[PDB]
Amino acid sequence: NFSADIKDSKAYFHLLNQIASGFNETDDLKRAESMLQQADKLGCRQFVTPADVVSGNPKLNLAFVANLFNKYPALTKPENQDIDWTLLEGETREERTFRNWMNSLGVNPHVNHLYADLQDALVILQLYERIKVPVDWSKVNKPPYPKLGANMKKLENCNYAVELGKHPAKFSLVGIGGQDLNDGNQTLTLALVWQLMRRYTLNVLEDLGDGQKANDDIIVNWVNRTLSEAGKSTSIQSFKDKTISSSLAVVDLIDAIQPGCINYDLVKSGNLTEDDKHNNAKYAVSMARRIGARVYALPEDLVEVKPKMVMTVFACLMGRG
Amino acid sequence: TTALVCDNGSGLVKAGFAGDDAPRAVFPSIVGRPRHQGVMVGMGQKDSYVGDEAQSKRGILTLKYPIEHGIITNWDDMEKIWHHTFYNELRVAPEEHPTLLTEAPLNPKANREKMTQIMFETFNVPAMYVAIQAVLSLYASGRTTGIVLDSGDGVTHNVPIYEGYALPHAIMRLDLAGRDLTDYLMKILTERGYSFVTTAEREIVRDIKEKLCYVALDFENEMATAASSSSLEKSYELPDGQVITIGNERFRCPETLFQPSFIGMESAGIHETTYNSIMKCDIDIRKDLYANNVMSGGTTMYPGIADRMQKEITALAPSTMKIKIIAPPERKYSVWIGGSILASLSTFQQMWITKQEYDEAGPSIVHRKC
Amino acid sequence: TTALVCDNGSGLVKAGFAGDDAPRAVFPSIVGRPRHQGVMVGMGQKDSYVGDEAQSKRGILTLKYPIEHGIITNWDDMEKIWHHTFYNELRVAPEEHPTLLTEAPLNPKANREKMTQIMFETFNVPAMYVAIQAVLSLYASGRTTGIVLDSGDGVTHNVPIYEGYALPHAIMRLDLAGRDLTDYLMKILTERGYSFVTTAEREIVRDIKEKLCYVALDFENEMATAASSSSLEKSYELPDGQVITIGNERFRCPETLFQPSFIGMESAGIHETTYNSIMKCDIDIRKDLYANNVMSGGTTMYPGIADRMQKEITALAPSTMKIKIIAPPERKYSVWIGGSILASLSTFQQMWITKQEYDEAGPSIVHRKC
Amino acid sequence: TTALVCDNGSGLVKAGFAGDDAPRAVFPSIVGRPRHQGVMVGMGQKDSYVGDEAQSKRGILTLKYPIEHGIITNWDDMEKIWHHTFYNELRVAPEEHPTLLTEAPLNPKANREKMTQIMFETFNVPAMYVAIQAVLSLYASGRTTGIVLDSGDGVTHNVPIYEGYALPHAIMRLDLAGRDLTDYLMKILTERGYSFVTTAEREIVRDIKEKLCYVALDFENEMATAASSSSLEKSYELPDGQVITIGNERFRCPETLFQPSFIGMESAGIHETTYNSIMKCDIDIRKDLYANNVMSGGTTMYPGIADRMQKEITALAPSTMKIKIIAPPERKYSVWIGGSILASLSTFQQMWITKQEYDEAGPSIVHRKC
Ligand SMILES: Nc1ncnc2c1ncn2[C@@H]1O[C@H](COP(=O)(O)OP(=O)(O)O)[C@@H](O)[C@H]1O
Ligand SMILES: Nc1ncnc2c1ncn2[C@@H]1O[C@H](COP(=O)(O)OP(=O)(O)O)[C@@H](O)[C@H]1O
Ligand SMILES: Nc1ncnc2c1ncn2[C@@H]1O[C@H](COP(=O)(O)OP(=O)(O)O)[C@@H](O)[C@H]1O
Ligand SMILES: [Mg+2]
Ligand SMILES: [Mg+2]
Ligand SMILES: [Mg+2]
Repeated sequence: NFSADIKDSKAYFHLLNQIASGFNETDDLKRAESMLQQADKLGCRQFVTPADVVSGNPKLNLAFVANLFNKYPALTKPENQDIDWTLLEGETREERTFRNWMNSLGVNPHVNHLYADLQDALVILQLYERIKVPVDWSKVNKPPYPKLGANMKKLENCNYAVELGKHPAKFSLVGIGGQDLNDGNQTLTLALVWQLMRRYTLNVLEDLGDGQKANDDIIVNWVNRTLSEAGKSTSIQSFKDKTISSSLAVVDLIDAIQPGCINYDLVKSGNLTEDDKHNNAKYAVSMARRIGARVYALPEDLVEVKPKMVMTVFACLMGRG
Repeated sequence: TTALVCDNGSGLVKAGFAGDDAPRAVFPSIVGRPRHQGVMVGMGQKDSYVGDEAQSKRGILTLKYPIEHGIITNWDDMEKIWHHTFYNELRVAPEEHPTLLTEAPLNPKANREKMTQIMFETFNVPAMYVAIQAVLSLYASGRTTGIVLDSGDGVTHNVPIYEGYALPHAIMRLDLAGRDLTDYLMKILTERGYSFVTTAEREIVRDIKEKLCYVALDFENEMATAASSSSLEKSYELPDGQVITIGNERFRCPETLFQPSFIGMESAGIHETTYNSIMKCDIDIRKDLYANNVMSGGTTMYPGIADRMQKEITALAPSTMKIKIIAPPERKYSVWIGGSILASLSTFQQMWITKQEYDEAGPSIVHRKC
Repeated sequence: TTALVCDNGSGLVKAGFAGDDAPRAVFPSIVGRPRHQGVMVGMGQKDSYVGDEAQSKRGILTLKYPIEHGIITNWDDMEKIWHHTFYNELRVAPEEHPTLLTEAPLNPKANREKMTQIMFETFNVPAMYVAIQAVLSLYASGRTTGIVLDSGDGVTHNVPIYEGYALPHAIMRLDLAGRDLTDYLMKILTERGYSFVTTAEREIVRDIKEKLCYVALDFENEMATAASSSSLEKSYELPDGQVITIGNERFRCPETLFQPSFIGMESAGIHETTYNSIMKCDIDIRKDLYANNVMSGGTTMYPGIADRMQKEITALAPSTMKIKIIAPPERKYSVWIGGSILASLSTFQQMWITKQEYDEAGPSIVHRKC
Repeated sequence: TTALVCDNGSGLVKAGFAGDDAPRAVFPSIVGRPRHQGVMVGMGQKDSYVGDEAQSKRGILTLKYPIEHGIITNWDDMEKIWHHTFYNELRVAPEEHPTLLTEAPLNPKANREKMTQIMFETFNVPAMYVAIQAVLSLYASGRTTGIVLDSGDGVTHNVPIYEGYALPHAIMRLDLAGRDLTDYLMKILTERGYSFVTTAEREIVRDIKEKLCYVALDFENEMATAASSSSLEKSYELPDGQVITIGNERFRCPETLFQPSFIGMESAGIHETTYNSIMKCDIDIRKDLYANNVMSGGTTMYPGIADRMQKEITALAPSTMKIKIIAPPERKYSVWIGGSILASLSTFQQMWITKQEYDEAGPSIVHRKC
């Protein structure tokens, strides 16, 4: 019952330790601090306050279980689908990269492939959310759709979406037709989306910058200054640095922020091999994602050296700054 | 970063990035507007169709080419085309790349100036450059001396170069190219009762021309051959399932290239124009010109064209000269190819027109820098 | 609140709310008046009968259709019908509901204007609209391209649409429909000696037509089969208990759709009308139309109609085209279903004609809005 | 002896003798066949009707025009019409007269060849000739310089001539003529509830057109005038005694000559067609073409047409050239009059295709001698 192990939030700490203990803090406020630390190691914080434990807030107690379980459903990580780099075949790499971006951003329907994915407004509308554009949900409807209430009502939503975006305009999207989502023209398809992702990244730069787009120099400078707190590795030198083995140092920087549950027995010295690099590519991504990083890059950057993507990690790092 | 090569022909749009061996996007240079009554709600929202979508749905649209005889006649639609190519076909931000553009010779200068203004003010590109198309063709060939015969959809022009230098006084241009041949084919298709009148039918007949026409080596012999036997007849299936048959027009159309009076034109044939251009040059370089005759453009893709030109110019030569025709398979893109080459050069990077320069000298700067 | 979809068909009235999958009410478009002495006090006070009441009591009534060939010929009776519709069949207050109305193309304009005035003044509807019936048929199919063949009780018309656009010059209309088939069946039934001359007898013949007739795939060998054997004959029972028998009339009646000369009409068959409508279209969309042939209306409910059309249109097509006919089970309500669909759309809500606009433009407003 | 002049138009047949100032025989170019069951012995033996007797008995006949758009589509009926012309209307033996025929430009070659073969092998004429109708029209005007606009029942075409020389590359043809206007009028007659379906009713509508239609000098204000007042309304009496009234379609039908979009065609109007034909000619002769715009054919007989043409061309002209249109009252027979003039000239007598030349060269001789 609630008064047994829930009024004190006793079970939640064991749950948090299961998905990462905690109950040993012996005091409600110390336990809540432990909960915040566990959240720092898990990323599930959306609404947590000390009243959940100190005052035993039943609304908070009943609400936070969703954050605990939905984010960690038996650790069924969708990236372990991407570990099959071509889990589907025939799609171009660029499309795969955009798909990954949407996957990282938590769009509620799951990704399958770019041609089937985004055949509806709901997708692009979720995108519109991430760009903070307001949405008239009253004009937004349902997905299953019967013979009555068919693709035509879908079309209502679809062209609605094209009025959207062109509301603040500037995205040069005039050529896009409101009926073409059903049509699915390939270049039209890619056109309407790539700029979106670019815009988002621009937003990221502005967000982590000092009121403007962040510059390359301050990136590595802050990284190294943080690295100075953990300088077992020398530094990061350039975005064009071929010695991608330095990825281990990215993880060490992570360790600097939080040493929790990392595998440095998995970690190997600078004389790495390509298999180690493949291992690293996914492992680092996983760690970052679980910490809370909205990782936009594909793991291949650890073997392909793409300067344009690496900033993804440093973003969340600066956020922790 | 990387420069952009856009070859804005009269008939086809050719574009891509520097350093590549082929253009990434090739599509017709047309704009289509609906020509009938929209009746289903939501469907009629689209006023314009630009690239290959215009061709597919041509059945309900009126087709306009923004370029005729290589002069941009509709400037708003040209903007539509450039927007389309930048954002849709290549999907890049023009503010981040220098761009290379092409032009035919003997053109009105304001055409050049306006395209400059557009690039710098609508797209505000970092830098740009405009080049003559035949020059790029030569660049595509790896040679430094020769006369280039260029024939795309709207203009035919000849340019000679010796050791990297052109000779402008001998430059000759003929407003006679593929589109006119198409119109003439329309004209003569009625003789068998085949009628095509609309802009959409024009594409059908252009396809017809591109698939069934050829260059005879002897016009009178082939005319007699057709007059005697049907061995030259060939058949074509129209989009609705109708099949038509031609065997005489398959060559009467390209002959206009050597007989412009067919369409009432007074100008001389391509062989003769080439020859006269050669005769306007120094007697000392003509021999080298005779050995390097370079052709480019889709209208230069007819079967037998190289041999016919070989024979004709041999007939015009002092007979002690050697006549050599150069006709690579990639003729269709030699312009864009030479452009990619040129733009990829480290030395060219100082030849770009920068926005700063434009901001002071206005659009006129192009006449100085190009 | 919610909208109303009333398809005043030539012989049948189809109606209901927007959002439902079937017209809530369906009844004959008739008015009856007594023709005999009312011998009982109090029972004869009712001067007119409208819906199924008219049909059930037809034994003592003279029946009339206010609409013929899709033109409203009796407006007062039509008003009776609309009153019955809304108040007795729907039991709704029209002042609270916008209303969607239907019409065949190529109709006299005054028909449309008068129904407009009626709705806004007699009924004072908040808003309304008049749409072409075949368009609704296409809405019902979920397509945006195809040709619709619609055949009700008064008119048979052809409408081609490509991508939500129609071609008015290619629209075909034929004043030959089910009522005509019924009258011709009445005529031919005299050769066996059966006679039907009164208005109620016509209803009986209509039941027979809807019960025993069919379209022959090839009429000639069918006539031969009926001439030799008797397997085609079938029997029907009259209300008094008499039985009649027919074998040959079962298919000679629907054949007039393909041979209008049976009733002396010079016009060509429905297949031929379809094909010619196709040929009036731009060559570039004919293939898709050939693939999208939509049937609609109670008359097209004959068994074998689609196969016969398939055969015939194949016989006319260039044989490379893939002929396809679409014949859903709910053909009898395709128009009304499409209307419900359309009324259900938020984007359509601004397309209504409000009474306010009418108060400015009079009934002529319909020609601009619809 | 003397030459026969036969102008075979799409709608009307003009025939006579050279040197006469008017055709001796003018009758419709039709063939009629019965479409009903004959019931009186000895009356149904006649299988076909050709001349004005077909027109008078059209109520029981189906009417076919052998020529459509200046193309002979049925040759057996064409032979019937030629037999009627020679033996019934003119009552002469063709074996004793050289014969001059007419044809439209941009026609298929088989048409001219087959008429040559028919004349030599069926009617066994001694000599023949095929002339261009517009050229004959210039002869009738007593001129050697000007651009001719010929408009009959099937074809509209333009031919510029300067000092006796044609400019074939500037000849333009439009398949829009009086028959199409008749069909359009039929379409728009239904707005008021008038219906015409039968080929005989088509002739009825053609009569209505020839009587009540005129050309508006400004279409947009004539529409407003008709919208606000009934002053333009006019009445017509049907053969059965019914009376119809039209007041808006009178100018809507002929406006199609300037707005072919009304019938769904992409092409431009007659005024722009003529202007383009002129702009295709040499800049030196354009003033003379502007001052000599010759009209011909029955379709050019509408009231107000010459004024509208002068106004539209003036709008298209550089405002310095004066614009003059020549429209003689004998416009309906200008082609035939010019034919009689040409056949009467002594310098023309060496230009007949003699039957000996035909016997040694086949039907293709007409291409070389005409
Ligand atoms: N195989 C072919 N045979 C004959 N003509 C062709 C062929 N391919 C293309 N053409 C014609 O050549 C033109 C090709 O356009 P292009 O050479 O790109 O001209 P532009 O440089 O003006 O765009 C088209 O007008 C087309 O009609
Ligand atoms: N099963 C059937 N077989 C043949 N004819 C039918 C059938 N059902 C209905 N009809 C005919 O269809 C007509 C009614 O069709 P409908 O589309 O409702 O016409 P309207 O729109 O004019 O009311 C009637 O004349 C009837 O004869
Ligand atoms: N006064 C008139 N007003 C309008 N149209 C006319 C007039 N007279 C004749 N027509 C039309 O002109 C056509 C016949 O013209 P004509 O030049 O004789 O044709 P064709 O060249 O085929 O003989 C018919 O379609 C007829 O309707
Ligand atoms: Mg080009
Ligand atoms: Mg119906
Ligand atoms: Mg004529």
